[PDB]
Amino acid sequence: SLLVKKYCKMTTEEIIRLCNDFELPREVAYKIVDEYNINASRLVCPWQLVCGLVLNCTFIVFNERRRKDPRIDHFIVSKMCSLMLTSKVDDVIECVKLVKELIIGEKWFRDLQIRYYDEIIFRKLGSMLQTTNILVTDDQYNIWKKRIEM
Amino acid sequence: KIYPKLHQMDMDKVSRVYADLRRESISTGSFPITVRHLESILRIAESFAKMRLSEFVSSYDLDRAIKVVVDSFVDAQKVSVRRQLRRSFAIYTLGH
Amino acid sequence: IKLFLSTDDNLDLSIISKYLLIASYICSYLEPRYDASIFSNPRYLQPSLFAIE
Repeated sequence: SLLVKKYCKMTTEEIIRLCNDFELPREVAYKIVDEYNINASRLVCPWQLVCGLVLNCTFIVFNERRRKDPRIDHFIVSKMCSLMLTSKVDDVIECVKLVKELIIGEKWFRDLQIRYYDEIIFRKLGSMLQTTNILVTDDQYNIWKKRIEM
Repeated sequence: KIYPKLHQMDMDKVSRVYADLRRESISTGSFPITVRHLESILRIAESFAKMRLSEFVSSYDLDRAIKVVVDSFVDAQKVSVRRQLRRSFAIYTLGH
Repeated sequence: IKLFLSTDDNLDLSIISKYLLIASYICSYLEPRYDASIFSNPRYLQPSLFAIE
């Protein structure tokens, strides 16, 4: 497995080739590469941050195709398994849930969800009716319900 | 008669050690690590293979050469720097 | 023998409170001009005054 390797000497054209396989424009591809340059140190596995950042932006950009065809979400997961030389489906879900917490409070991640504020206005004001990160999102439960029916 | 080589070695592990050692010496103001310190790790690792009469340096001799340079650089600083570098570089010293 | 060898005298701090007294002892017995070389007998006299920051 590629996620078990620690301290990998990644180049500058590796993240570009990996982002082109998921059909991503040049605007969202440069933001993922720039996030790795500033976070070169203070990491355990470089493959866990790259895989967690590419799959996080895939559901935001391709949000119009996931709602119409539920098979797009099940296909985008098996593709990353062959590139990472892994066979466990739990490692892919555990990787996209750790990088999302670190990118939940940035600037480039906010403009990506707007083009493709309602939740950040309650955390700073100290509201008791804010969206707690405990339960599963409503848009995620509808995808799993259709995946078990096919 | 016996000359050990550096075949089949973790090239990515040596690059991560020098990257974390040079980043800690700048923020703390310690001794700057140039390129001469990187070649000293291979010299100590080659000497460990000669003590075992082996012609190849395995992963056991590489982990012992890094601890020698780390112990010689951490103890060569101040008191506040010795108590800080011993906690960040404790992963490379404590081998599995 | 324990009644003549000595005078018999006469007869729970928090973690954050313990560390605050340690940093206050350094700022009151050391000059602030050399603080950028360690963290980056003067104890026999009166301590010096420092700032909150």
